[PDB]
Amino acid sequence: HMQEQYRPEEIESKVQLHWDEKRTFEVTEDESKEKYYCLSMLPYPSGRLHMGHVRNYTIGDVIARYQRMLGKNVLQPIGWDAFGLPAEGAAVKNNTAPAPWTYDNIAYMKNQLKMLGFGYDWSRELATCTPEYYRWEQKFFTELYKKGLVYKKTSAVEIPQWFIKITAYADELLNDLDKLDHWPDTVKTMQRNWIGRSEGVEITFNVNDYDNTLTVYTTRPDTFMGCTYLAVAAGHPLAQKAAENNPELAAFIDECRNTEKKGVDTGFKAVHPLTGEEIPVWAANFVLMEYGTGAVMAVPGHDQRDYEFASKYGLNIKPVILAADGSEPDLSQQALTEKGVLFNSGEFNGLDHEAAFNAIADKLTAMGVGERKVNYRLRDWGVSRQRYWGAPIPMVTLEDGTVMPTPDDQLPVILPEDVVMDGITSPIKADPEWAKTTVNGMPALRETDTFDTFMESSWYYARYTCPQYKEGMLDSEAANYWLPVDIYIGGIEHAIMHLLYFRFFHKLMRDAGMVNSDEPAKQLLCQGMVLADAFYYVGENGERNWVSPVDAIVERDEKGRIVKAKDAAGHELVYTGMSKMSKSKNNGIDPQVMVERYGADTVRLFMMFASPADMTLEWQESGVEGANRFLKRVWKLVYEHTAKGDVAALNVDALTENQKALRRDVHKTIAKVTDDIGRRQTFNTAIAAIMELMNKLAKAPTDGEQDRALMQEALLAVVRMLNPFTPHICFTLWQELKGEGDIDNAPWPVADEKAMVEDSTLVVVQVNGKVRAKITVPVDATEEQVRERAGQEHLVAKYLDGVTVRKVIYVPGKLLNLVVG
RNA sequence: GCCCGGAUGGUGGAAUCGGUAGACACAAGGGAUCCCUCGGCGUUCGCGCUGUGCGGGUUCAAGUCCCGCUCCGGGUACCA
Ligand SMILES: [Mg+2]
Ligand SMILES: [Mg+2]
Repeated sequence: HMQEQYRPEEIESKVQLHWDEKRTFEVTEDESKEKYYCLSMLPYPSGRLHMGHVRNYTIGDVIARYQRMLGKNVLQPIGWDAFGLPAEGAAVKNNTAPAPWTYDNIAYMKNQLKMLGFGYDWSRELATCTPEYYRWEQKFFTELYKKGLVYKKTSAVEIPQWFIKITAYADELLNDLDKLDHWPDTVKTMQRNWIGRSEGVEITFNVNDYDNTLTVYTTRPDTFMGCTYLAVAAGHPLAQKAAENNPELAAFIDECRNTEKKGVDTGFKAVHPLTGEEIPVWAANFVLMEYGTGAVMAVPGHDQRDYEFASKYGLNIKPVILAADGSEPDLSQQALTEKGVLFNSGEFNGLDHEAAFNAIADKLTAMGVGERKVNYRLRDWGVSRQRYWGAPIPMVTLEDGTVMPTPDDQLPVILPEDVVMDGITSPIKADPEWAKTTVNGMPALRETDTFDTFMESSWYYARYTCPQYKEGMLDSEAANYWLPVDIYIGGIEHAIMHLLYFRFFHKLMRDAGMVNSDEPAKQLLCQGMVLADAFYYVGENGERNWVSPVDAIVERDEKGRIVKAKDAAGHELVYTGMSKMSKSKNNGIDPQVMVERYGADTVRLFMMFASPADMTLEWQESGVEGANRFLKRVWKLVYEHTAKGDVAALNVDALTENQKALRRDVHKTIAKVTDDIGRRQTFNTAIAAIMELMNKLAKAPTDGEQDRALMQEALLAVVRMLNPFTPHICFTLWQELKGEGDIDNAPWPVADEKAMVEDSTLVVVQVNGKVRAKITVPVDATEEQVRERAGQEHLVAKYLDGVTVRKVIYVPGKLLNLVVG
């Protein structure tokens, strides 16, 4: 019989074994079913799950289990972003090498994920550090090279690097943000600003005693009459020409290479092409040599950086834009930034921003000293690292100096895993023999740098669709069946790195014919951070010592606010509130400890209950114990119910009004929970609705056969509704209730419309807008019947005593407001 | 600087379409693991006044819609 006591330790590993043995969450490309691809950002194998992993993957798993119960064919994959820096650190610190360390972390973390009962298709599990994964990005990289999308260049970080031409897709990456209605605006705005398409004008100046011109780039050509000096990047040819005869500038250039406004007068004078005036050219620290032309016309009255530099160096500050209210601006403190009507600008006075922009661009073009120009903040993607633990770059240099891709017959370029790290140099660099190779029987040197680990995370989501496919990077039929990802769950912190790279890589894959869609993921859900209480004491040395909130001993006033805290050693603690988890504040909570203390189901439930998915969640032991206690109550109710044996069939027509009202609450809950999980994604309020119903069901009668049949229906519905959140307990309870088959394949409950119909309705009676009663009336009562009933309420009548009803507002079956005077 | 979120009890937060504010849970307390009570003030226990950051507006009716303000949280920029 059913155990009386709920014991996660006797239930969770058994259900988990069942899921592995039956391969419950393994899926194929079944065209007779509607697909749903639920994806969570894959973990780095650091060694132990953190609470953010737990939140992220619980959200994914709730969604994946729900969509299955709706009858979809659901892919939920997991894997390991396994290359990267931290393994080198650890290898050196320990007796070891990056690979064994990494494989150990995977085993450990994998067992943690299974202990949490995330329903992954384990047969699609990938580790990005294996040659079976990385060979394909090696081959893809050679293809990109052949398409003209990859090149070598020396650059600052200064060293040679391999670049992929992400700028060749800048406009698509920008325009397609408008297809991403189910991405958060914050993420979209971050990518927009990162790409930074800029519409401006290049303007060329003649410079005295300089046998060249100087070209600047501006987005505010409308301010050109306020240009009081030019500034050039430290690395600009003009600055380097002047430094020939200028120690000060020479010194300044050198400092900038290494490295608050700073500059050196170049001594050169440029001629403003419209005013004829001579203006000074400075070399300045705020001017990036790599963007636009490496030079700007400075307009200190209207650019804040130009303002600060001009004040510091005594340069003229000229106003040429009116304030919003039409008034000449106050530039005594700072730049007037806003676009406005021109003054102090000759023939352009009175023009607004757009008119002035175009009039001045037009003029300078006609004069042949300017032209419209679009620039982009986006730079090409440097994918080269001088680091051991990553996929080797499949390029080779022939003795004659020809750089070319590694022949297809030498892919993959295997990174050797059995190495000894000396801590300062890559083993594949330190050994001069590794780079030696042959290409067409001519000696060749193979590349020794490895890929940026963003390389692996940029396409893993697609490889999951066909992870054992050996004929290519993607099996396109499989990929096009699963893709695009339906929901991608992970942090907002990846907004302009990975979240941009994976869109870009998707498009590269489409354009290699490998997929037939434009965007990799339809919905992006960024889960909020998990916070914990933070405490510290000040030692006798004046140093703050942070004390884990587990170890804090708190005391509270009679309304429960923390008023004093100590640690065991008796130090006085300062409470800093809820903060981001961190080693430095020492407030990290170990998910493994809570799983072992309360069971996975308690942890999962708490995490989904405590806060909306996209808001920060405040971890509280209090809350977790609450969720645990709720599970015991569910267990208890089902224990009591099943003790009493089978149930007769529910007779829906013969139910009492109290029975009808409970049954209506069951089905209204089904509908609210369905809407909340599936449309609104408010998982907290879904769980709240289940708790609310469970409270009612614990108070319902359970003697009569009808009461028991009603309870059976309710419990079969509650357990299914709980299942995506707490599936171990729900799997087991489902059997105890004698539900049909495994709960993982049971259909999501659907609300019975007949069960939800009401025989009465509550009407809120107001008098001049103030609630004076709430009356229950027949569901189809007429407005005059409702009125009559409201006047019979003494609570209302006593506000109708000796006053006149001027009018009435009535919302059928909801509200009657009697307006009186 | 600009991009957001947000501001409702002692706490975390609900309120979807303007119409019973505070669901659900924690902390309380205090009763016999279950039952109840729980925004404030008063209460004849039926309710009355008051109440969603501040100030106005719209409306029979505002947490919800518009107009200011004050305060908070988190991103993010020498890209001209
Ligand atoms: Mg010249
Ligand atoms: Mg408050």
